[PDB]
Amino acid sequence: ALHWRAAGAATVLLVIVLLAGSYLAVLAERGAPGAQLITYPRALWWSVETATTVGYGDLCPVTLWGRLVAVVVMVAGITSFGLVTAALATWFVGREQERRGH
Amino acid sequence: QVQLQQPGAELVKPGASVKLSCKASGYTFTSDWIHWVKQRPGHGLEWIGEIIPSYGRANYNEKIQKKATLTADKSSSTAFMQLSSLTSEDSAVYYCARERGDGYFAVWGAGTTVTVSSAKTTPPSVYPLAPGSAAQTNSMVTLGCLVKGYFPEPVTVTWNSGSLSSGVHTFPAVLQSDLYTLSSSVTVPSSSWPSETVTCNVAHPASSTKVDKKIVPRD
Amino acid sequence: QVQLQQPGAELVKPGASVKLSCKASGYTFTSDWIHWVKQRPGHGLEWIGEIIPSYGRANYNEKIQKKATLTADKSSSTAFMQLSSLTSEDSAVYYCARERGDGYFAVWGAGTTVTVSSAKTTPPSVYPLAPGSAAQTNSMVTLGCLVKGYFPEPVTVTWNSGSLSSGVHTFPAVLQSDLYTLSSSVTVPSSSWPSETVTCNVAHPASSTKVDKKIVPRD
Amino acid sequence: DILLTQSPAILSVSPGERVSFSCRASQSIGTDIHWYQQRTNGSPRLLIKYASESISGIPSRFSGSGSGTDFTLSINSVESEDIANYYCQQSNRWPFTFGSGTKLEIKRADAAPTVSIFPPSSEQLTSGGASVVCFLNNFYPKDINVKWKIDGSERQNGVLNSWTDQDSKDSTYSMSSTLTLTKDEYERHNSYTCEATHKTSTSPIVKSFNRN
Ligand SMILES: *SCC1=CC(C)(C)N(O)C1(C)C
Ligand SMILES: [K+]
Ligand SMILES: [K+]
Ligand SMILES: [K+]
Ligand SMILES: [K+]
Ligand SMILES: [K+]
Repeated sequence: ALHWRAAGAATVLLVIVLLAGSYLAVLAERGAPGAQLITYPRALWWSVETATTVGYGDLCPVTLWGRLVAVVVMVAGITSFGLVTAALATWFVGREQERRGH
Repeated sequence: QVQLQQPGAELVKPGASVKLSCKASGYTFTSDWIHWVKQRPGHGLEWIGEIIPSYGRANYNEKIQKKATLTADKSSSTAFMQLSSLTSEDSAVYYCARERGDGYFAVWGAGTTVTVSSAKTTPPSVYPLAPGSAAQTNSMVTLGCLVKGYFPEPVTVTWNSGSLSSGVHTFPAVLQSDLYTLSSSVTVPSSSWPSETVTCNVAHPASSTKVDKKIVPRD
Repeated sequence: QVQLQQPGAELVKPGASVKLSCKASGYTFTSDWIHWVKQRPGHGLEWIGEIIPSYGRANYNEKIQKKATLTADKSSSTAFMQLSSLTSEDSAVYYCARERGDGYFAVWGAGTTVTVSSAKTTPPSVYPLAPGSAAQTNSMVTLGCLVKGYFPEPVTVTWNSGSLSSGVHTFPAVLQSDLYTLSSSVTVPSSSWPSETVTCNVAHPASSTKVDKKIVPRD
Repeated sequence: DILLTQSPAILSVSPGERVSFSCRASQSIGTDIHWYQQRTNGSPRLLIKYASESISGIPSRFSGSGSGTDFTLSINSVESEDIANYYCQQSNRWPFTFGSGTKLEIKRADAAPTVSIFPPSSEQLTSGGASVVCFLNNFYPKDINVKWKIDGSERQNGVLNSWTDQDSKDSTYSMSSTLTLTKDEYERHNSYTCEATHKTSTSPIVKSFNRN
């Protein structure tokens, strides 16, 4: 079923984006005075922070490219999670039809 | 095994430029950064910059004059630092270190001693130092060897090729007219000399010249 | 009821190790943490570490040398602190306290006095102190009892088993050749003595020896 | 850019005692501080990372603690092998920065110097030179005076000295004194003596030799 493949595909893709985002953030932030997003372990925690849109404020980019990377993370995360919500709807809508005969 | 390999010394004329290398071995990740740290005699560590090999980007210390240019060779696992138009200020020991992107320098290189002088390279002359025929002895005996007339620094004095560590003192060199001088001393039990040989190995990188000299009693 | 129970004293020889206990009663939640606090004579409170019994994890103070190892017995509701290789530095009163995971020590134990000496345990000799036949009196009379020749500390002096609280002074012990000495004093209305009995109870945990001694007028 | 303050710059402690190195940051940096050890002539070596994490291959003796702006590096029971320079490094904010450093120093019992006098080598004379070397080894305190005498008279020319930093093998000091003359100058003289005055003896320790 498409909605399930998509969900899954969306999860593997998000994990890729997170990892690539941790890498790209450090590359972008290092070199900028006062920057804090400069070691991979925390950067990875930051990407998870961003994609889930929780945004604590303990870490965030300050360079143009860092922020640009941050926007791809947010958007991939929002889109990905929004797709799970959508696939859960197709499951419910499908099951609610069965329960009515159709 | 030695993770970072660096040349012992480099001689540079004021105005000229030199290119230092740092050969890496051991585990290598795409998340690795090579760092360069400058240390002047008697002083502390000064961060120069970093290079991310797997990508090739470099950042530099913004407070100090930028005399460096970092590059890296992915294939031979070698990081390079290009110093240009060097002056007496730039003479110092330059270390390279590897950080796994978690902020701390896991391993450092032995460091390359750079010297910016107009002088000329000169290998050291090594002379023996055996007690005098009138010198009595206890349970210990003190022998040593003299290294003089060399430039630029440094020199690495070893005894029996490292096999003899304890009892060794290598006094700090002294400068006198474009030539350094220093002495190393060793102490072994008197009963063991000269039945058991004792030799001093002197290496002087700036001239790629390492030499030995056994220490025997006087005639 | 006494929420945390701890042994009165422990004697330990330099180098040896002791294991202190803390028995808990009352309400017990999975969110409970047992703490251990060290206090040297005349000084303040020093946090040692914490243990979460329902799970078994322990954290320790990072600034002080780690001589402790915390464990807990879920069944008998007992927390244990393992001190090893103790030296004179480690002699002090160790309290255990219970925190309900909201940050403050709700209840503390009476504390265990630990002594790291090479000496030997010695129960105290208790002698009476009745006024002299030539000592006049007012409306009050002062009696007391002498506790001497004991080691290690401490000793708990009570009067009539606590029933007589007011009027009591128990002077701080004094050390003289691997043996402590101290006196407690009590004051009752003269008219009430010796018609109404007055006895001093002396307990010395390190020897598990508690003894009484009534105070009667001299012949 | 974060400034790491290390004070005092020097620390003197006695054998077996506990020592503590201080490192303060100009702003809060969590536990993003690392410690490095550097002996005379060696390169820096990581001791503790993230303020309190152990590194493998480092005496259990070394520990660290702190968070925010105040950090400590402690050595429980010091010993001669620990004589060196100690640096803190922060990775909280770019660029990484180092502390100015703190030198460790051991205070051991007094030790008189082991003096040795050496005549110039044949290989050296064979080339017009002559250097009479004298060693003042393993003494303590570090304060010491060396005097040269040629045929009874004090010499001051061509005399270059050198002092080592406190030795990491036994916490002592050593000094080298060198009298350099031409063979010619060396030829017209008989006895060379080296005198060392040191706190351990009201009388100077002497060592000489005759050119023949
Ligand atoms: S969003 C994280 C952050 C940004 C900045 C304003 C530079 N900060 O001081 C913190 C670390 C809070
Ligand atoms: K949100
Ligand atoms: K939010
Ligand atoms: K938020
Ligand atoms: K926030
Ligand atoms: K939402």
